[PDB]
Order: sequence, then structure tokens, then C-alpha cells
Amino acid sequence: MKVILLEPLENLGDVGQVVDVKPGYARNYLLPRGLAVLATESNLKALEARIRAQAKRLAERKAEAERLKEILE
RNA sequence: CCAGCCUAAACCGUCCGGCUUGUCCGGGCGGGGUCGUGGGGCCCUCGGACACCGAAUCCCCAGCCUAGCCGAAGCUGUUGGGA
Ligand SMILES: [Mg+2]
Ligand SMILES: [Mg+2]
Ligand SMILES: [Mg+2]
Ligand SMILES: [Mg+2]
Ligand SMILES: [Mg+2]
Ligand SMILES: [Mg+2]
Ligand SMILES: [Mg+2]
Ligand SMILES: [Mg+2]
Ligand SMILES: [Mg+2]
Ligand SMILES: [Mg+2]
Repeated sequence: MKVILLEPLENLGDVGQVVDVKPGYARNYLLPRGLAVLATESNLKALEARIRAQAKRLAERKAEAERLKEILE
């Protein structure tokens, strides 16, 4: 099973990552310990918006301090 | 004997709660949609309301069921316990 994991995990990967486990690992450890969540299409999508909306949250807090470079220099 | 229909999904509005507040995610209601000459969603351009079609639902009636009622035309002998 593939999960997205909410915490950097040794052999696995870092947070936010989507990785393939053996279900046993997922259903009996990852999932239970809340260290990861099911790669549901219902959640790969809930990652589209976590992804884009902290990317444009700085794909604009840079487009903003760019004027402080237009006239404060 | 005769007859065909409703939906799920995209898509839109909504209300609720979950939260890492996100143009999201999930659940509920509504709309939308229902097909194989493929169909629907969405986006463009066009004539449709007064078009007509129409129930398997509902309303009234007829008819029927559960009691009934009307209904024609004969009398005398005669054997016989009795016609
Ligand atoms: Mg196995
Ligand atoms: Mg969705
Ligand atoms: Mg979506
Ligand atoms: Mg419906
Ligand atoms: Mg949807
Ligand atoms: Mg919606
Ligand atoms: Mg309102
Ligand atoms: Mg409908
Ligand atoms: Mg009108
Ligand atoms: Mg009719």
C-alpha cells in the first residue's frame, strides 16, 4: 500500500512524502501510530492543495518583497 | 400479455465537522444525469413558449360484491288413503 507520511521516517522518507510500504507495516504500525495516512485519491488531492497553497503563499511573499527591491534600493 | 422507469459518477449551490484554514477534505440535502445509431458533464452558436406526450400516484364516477324484489297460464269429473 502507498501512504503519505506525516513525519520524517528513517528508511522511508521525509514528511509530506508518498511512499510504498507493505500493508502490514502500514495498517499495524504506520497507520495506527498516526505516523502516516492512506494514499487515498481523496488525500492525494488534499495534498494538491497543501502543496500549491504554501507554494503560492511564497510564490507571492516573494512577488511582494520584490517591490521593496524596486524602490528601497 | 404487453411498459417502461429511477439512480451512481462528472458538474453547480448549500448546511454540518474534521482540521495541517485550503480554490480541500468528508459526510447530508437540492439541482443536474441516465445512455450503445454510445451517452452525459462542462464551454460556445440556434426558435420555442401559449407546443404537445403523460402515468404504475392521487381525486370523482360507472360497473361489480356484500340483503333483496317482480315474475306468465287450470278447472271439472274420475280410481284412489292420497292425483
Ligand atoms: Mg504481503
Ligand atoms: Mg472530491
Ligand atoms: Mg475536487
Ligand atoms: Mg436526485
Ligand atoms: Mg465533487
Ligand atoms: Mg460541493
Ligand atoms: Mg446562505
Ligand atoms: Mg433529478
Ligand atoms: Mg408561464
Ligand atoms: Mg393524461
